[PDB]
Amino acid sequence: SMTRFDVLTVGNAIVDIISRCNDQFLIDNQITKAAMNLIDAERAELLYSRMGPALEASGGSAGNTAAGVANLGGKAAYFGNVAADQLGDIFTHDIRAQGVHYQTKPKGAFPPTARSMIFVTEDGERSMNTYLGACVELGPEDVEADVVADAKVTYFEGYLWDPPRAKEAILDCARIAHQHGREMSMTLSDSFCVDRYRGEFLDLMRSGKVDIVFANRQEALSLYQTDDFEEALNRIAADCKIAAVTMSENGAVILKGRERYYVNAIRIREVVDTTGAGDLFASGFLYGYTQGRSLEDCGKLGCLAAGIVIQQIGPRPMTSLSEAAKQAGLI
Amino acid sequence: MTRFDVLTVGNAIVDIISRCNDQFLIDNQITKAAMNLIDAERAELLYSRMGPALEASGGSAGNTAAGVANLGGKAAYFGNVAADQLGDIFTHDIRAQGVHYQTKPKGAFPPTARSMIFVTEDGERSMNTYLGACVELGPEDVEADVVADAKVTYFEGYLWDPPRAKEAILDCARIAHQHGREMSMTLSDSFCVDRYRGEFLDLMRSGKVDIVFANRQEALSLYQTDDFEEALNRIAADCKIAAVTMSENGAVILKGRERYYVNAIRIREVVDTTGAGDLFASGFLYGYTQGRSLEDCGKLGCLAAGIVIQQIGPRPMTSLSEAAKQAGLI
Ligand SMILES: Nc1ncnc2c1ncn2[C@@H]1O[C@H](CO)[C@@H](O)[C@H]1O
Ligand SMILES: Nc1ncnc2c1ncn2[C@@H]1O[C@H](CO)[C@@H](O)[C@H]1O
Ligand SMILES: COc1ccc(C2(C(=O)O)CC2)cc1
Ligand SMILES: COc1ccc(C2(C(=O)O)CC2)cc1
Ligand SMILES: NC1=Nc2cccc3cccc(c23)N1
Ligand SMILES: NC1=Nc2cccc3cccc(c23)N1
Ligand SMILES: NC1=Nc2cccc3cccc(c23)N1
Ligand SMILES: NC1=Nc2cccc3cccc(c23)N1
Ligand SMILES: NC1=Nc2cccc3cccc(c23)N1
Ligand SMILES: NC1=Nc2cccc3cccc(c23)N1
Ligand SMILES: NC1=Nc2cccc3cccc(c23)N1
Ligand SMILES: NC1=Nc2cccc3cccc(c23)N1
Ligand SMILES: [K+]
Ligand SMILES: [K+]
Repeated sequence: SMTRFDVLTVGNAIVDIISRCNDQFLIDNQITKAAMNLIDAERAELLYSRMGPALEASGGSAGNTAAGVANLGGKAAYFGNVAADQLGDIFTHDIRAQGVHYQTKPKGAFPPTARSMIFVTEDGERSMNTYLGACVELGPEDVEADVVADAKVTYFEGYLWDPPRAKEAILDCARIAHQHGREMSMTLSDSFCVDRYRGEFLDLMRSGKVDIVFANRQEALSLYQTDDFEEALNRIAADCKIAAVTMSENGAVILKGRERYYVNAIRIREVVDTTGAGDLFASGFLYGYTQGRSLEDCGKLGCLAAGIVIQQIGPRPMTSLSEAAKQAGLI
Repeated sequence: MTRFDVLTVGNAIVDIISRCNDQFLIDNQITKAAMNLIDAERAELLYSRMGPALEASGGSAGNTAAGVANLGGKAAYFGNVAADQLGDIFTHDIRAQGVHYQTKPKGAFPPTARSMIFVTEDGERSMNTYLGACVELGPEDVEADVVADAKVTYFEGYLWDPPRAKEAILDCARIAHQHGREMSMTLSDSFCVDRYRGEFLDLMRSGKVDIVFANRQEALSLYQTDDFEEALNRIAADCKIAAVTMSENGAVILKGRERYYVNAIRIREVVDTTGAGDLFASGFLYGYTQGRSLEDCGKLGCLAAGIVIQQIGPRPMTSLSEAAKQAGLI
């Protein structure tokens, strides 16, 4: 039995800078709504100068997913690179404080720690503007091989295909994980990210480097360049062992071969801020999966965690997911 | 015309905010509901024990200036950060609110001040503050033209902890009064009053301070009494105008023998009391510099304070001017 970790996640280590804005702000600043918009240093300074008073919170898609696993009671670890600066110190504090193993060492102060300026519109949608900074230094040297060897599932972001060398680390992870009889998982991350790396993502799935794939509706449609969601579901099921496809207020569908399991979204009092929804869906799913739960129950746990996170500001739940799971009889 | 309605002066701080259970405060010997000063070693120790947190620009007077600007008043701020990432955040957030903020960092060490604020289930907040770069604030940071051009200059009693900030405040009072402006202070915290009781009374009695803000505990501490009626009578004799807050019991505004009682607004839930007194001062000073009655100044103060305690973080994320309009106050 005993493994050190249930879930290792790997991603871009980012601190979020969060502000509300009106619809017009996105138009005026040519920010693509609901997407991850990469920005350079000059653009980061420009947009920040236009941004209202903000709140900061540790983010990073995989970072949030690890934190959610820990919160639910699972044993989690994280690889991601910050700088030796104050923002890096915040990031390091927050993930470790959640009880996630995080030991990736900063390489210097420059490039500085990544930030994402996240603008939340009145509908609760979030539009992200990300300066990768120190994330560009993540590489094979940051793979703690003993950790990957000792984790039931290693999960990574499609977003890692933007920085130059992160993919090399991910291939090393797949090798180690599979040599030790573990599973690999990825999230498609963002529809434009899928547009950038479609062929490579399909290759990861078809070659068996990735066993479990997370997607939302838009990402699945983007993967196959279709407007037919039924086609997207059929094709994703043929390309990976297990696929979990989220559909916002329409819940989720879990696919395995010919098996399909539909899960309802939970009741939401209000959509405060959708930042982190997919990340926490993956937390709940991977927690259930590494606890030996049915695929339906993994879906239920994902929907519970995702529904909780969209009802607060900030991407990591500030309430106990394990308590919520117990109350919900998912346990 | 005047360039500024309200200049505020205080310790420039970034808040690090987390929820905790009651036992956490006991285990760590944190005085509940108070501002606990800490050194660098203690800051590192407490942070190592603190859960996942959120960061938000803070500082009592910083928050008050931001609230004035949010309501539609014109505000300025003096307070010192370091030339570091946290200082950049502080500078961004206050300027982004439309507050004039031009105090220059002096170096990277000491680093920008932080306050670890632990919020218990009752919504109470217990603050643990490393002053850092705030110790550098001095007379060199007084923009004399700004003080000369501000209807009211308001400062924190908290400024009596760093070594040289009081010298800046004395220069401010001289400049403000030479130009026919008014000076105001908040007593800040009951333990801060215990430290500087005599000096605070002197500021009031010598006329350096015209308008004083206090909560119930601070007023009791100022006169070392358990009798709130005594405290109200004495504070009214010591300053021209006193605004005394009483949490869910609202506020009372005193001027000479005049008293004006104002009700607290109705709230959905006490989420986090951080900033309540700072935002009461925002609403009061906004109304005051708009020529409003003292009762209406109190009403604006209670509105702003009630709004801020229903959110996480010390500066309202919603429009105070819109709320005031809806409440029929503007
Ligand atoms: N390029 C990126 N790579 C990984 N995570 C990101 C990226 N841009 C934004 N995020 C994170 O996505 C999270 C929401 O899913 C936010 O907490 C934010 O930090
Ligand atoms: N010593 C201090 N001086 C001034 N403001 C402080 C101090 N300690 C905490 N604060 C601020 O008090 C605010 C709440 O009134 C918080 O936003 C916090 O930054
Ligand atoms: C508000 O977000 C950002 C602001 C600034 C940055 C830079 C930095 O040097 O810190 C310019 C690259 C990066 C991100
Ligand atoms: C969490 O709050 C703090 C953590 C650390 C600090 C020090 C710093 O050098 O930044 C040690 C003084 C100061 C505040
Ligand atoms: N935002 C910002 N980033 C900087 C990075 C490096 C050097 C600088 C010099 C002046 C102002 C800056 C920077 N402003
Ligand atoms: N990187 C960089 N950013 C700047 C932003 C604003 C002003 C500057 C002045 C000099 C050098 C700079 C900056 N260098
Ligand atoms: N802020 C910060 N400064 C550092 C300087 C030198 C080494 C470090 C190592 C880890 C984290 C750091 C530093 N964080
Ligand atoms: N070595 C080193 N470690 C740090 C850890 C956390 C914060 C820091 C701030 C300044 C310098 C540091 C650190 N130098
Ligand atoms: N503030 C601070 N200064 C240090 C100097 C030298 C060594 C340290 C080791 C841990 C934490 C430190 C220090 N924290
Ligand atoms: N937290 C922390 N702060 C530091 C400030 C300055 C120097 C340091 C050196 C080592 C470790 C540190 C620090 N750890
Ligand atoms: N982060 C940061 N670095 C600085 C380096 C040198 C001068 C500064 C002046 C203002 C703000 C700064 C800096 N903020
Ligand atoms: N001079 C200077 N100004 C800055 C302003 C804001 C952010 C910075 C980051 C690094 C270096 C800086 C700055 N150097
Ligand atoms: K959220
Ligand atoms: K608050």
